[PDB]
Amino acid sequence: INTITFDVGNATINKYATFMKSIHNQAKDPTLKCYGIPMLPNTNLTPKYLLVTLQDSSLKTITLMLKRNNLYVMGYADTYNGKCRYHIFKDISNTTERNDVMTTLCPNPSSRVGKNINYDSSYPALEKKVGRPRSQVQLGIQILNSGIGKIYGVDSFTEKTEAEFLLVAIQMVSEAARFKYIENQVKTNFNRAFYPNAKVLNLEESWGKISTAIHNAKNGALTSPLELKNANGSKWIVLRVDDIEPDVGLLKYVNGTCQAT
Repeated sequence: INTITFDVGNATINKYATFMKSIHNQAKDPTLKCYGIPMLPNTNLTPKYLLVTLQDSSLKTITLMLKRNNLYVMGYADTYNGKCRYHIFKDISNTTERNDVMTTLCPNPSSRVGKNINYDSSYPALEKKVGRPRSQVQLGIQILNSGIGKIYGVDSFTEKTEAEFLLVAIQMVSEAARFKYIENQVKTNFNRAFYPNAKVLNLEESWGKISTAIHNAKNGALTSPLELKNANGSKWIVLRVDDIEPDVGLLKYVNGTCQAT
C-alpha cells in the first residue's frame, strides 16, 4: 500500500496526465512493445498488482487494486470506523487471489473488516446494478470525487451507488490507461461531466481484438482490416497499425514476437 495517488479533489489536467503516466510506467512490461506501443506483461512478472489511491476534497481515500497483467480492478478498500475495509468482487475466485487481494489491501489482521461486493466486476453486472447501460452513466472529475463520498466510512450504501462509482472509476482509470483516446476524452472534458461516445465504448469493448491485430501486423499492415466504430457512430475500417496507433496506450498481453517498431 505504497501507492499511486490521484487527488481527484484538486485535479488539474497536468495532474491527471501524470497520474496516467505513472500507471503506464508501472503496468507496462519493461521490454515488450509492438510498433512502438508498450505491452502489458505476462502474469508471472511481479509486481503482480498495482494500487491506485483516489483521494477526494476532504482527504477521504479509496484504494483500488488492479491485476497488472490486464488492468482489471480486483477490489477496493476504504476505512470503516477505525479499520481497513476491503471489498472484493464476486468473480475474483482463485483462492490465492482473493487472499492476496485481502492482505495487500488491508495488511494487518484484526484491523480490517471485509465487505465483499456481491456481483461480478464486468460491465453487464455493473450496468445491471445501476440499471442503465454505461452509455447513459456520465463520467467526470467531479462525478468520481463525489462517488468516493458515497462510500467511504458508510455501512450501507446501495449496490447501485457502488456499481455506479466503479463504472466511472474503471473507465477513468483502466480504460483511460489502456487507451490514449479515452484519456484524451477525459482531459478534453475535464471541466465537465460527459457520456462515453460511440468510440470510447467500442474501444473498451474491442481491446483484445485490437491487441491481437497489432501484434500480428506484418510490415505494418493488419493481416485483416478491422471494422470499429467511430466517434459519431459510423463504421471505421483500420487497415494499418498507424491508423489506430494514436488511440492505444497499452496492448493486452499476447505471447509471441511482433515488430518491435
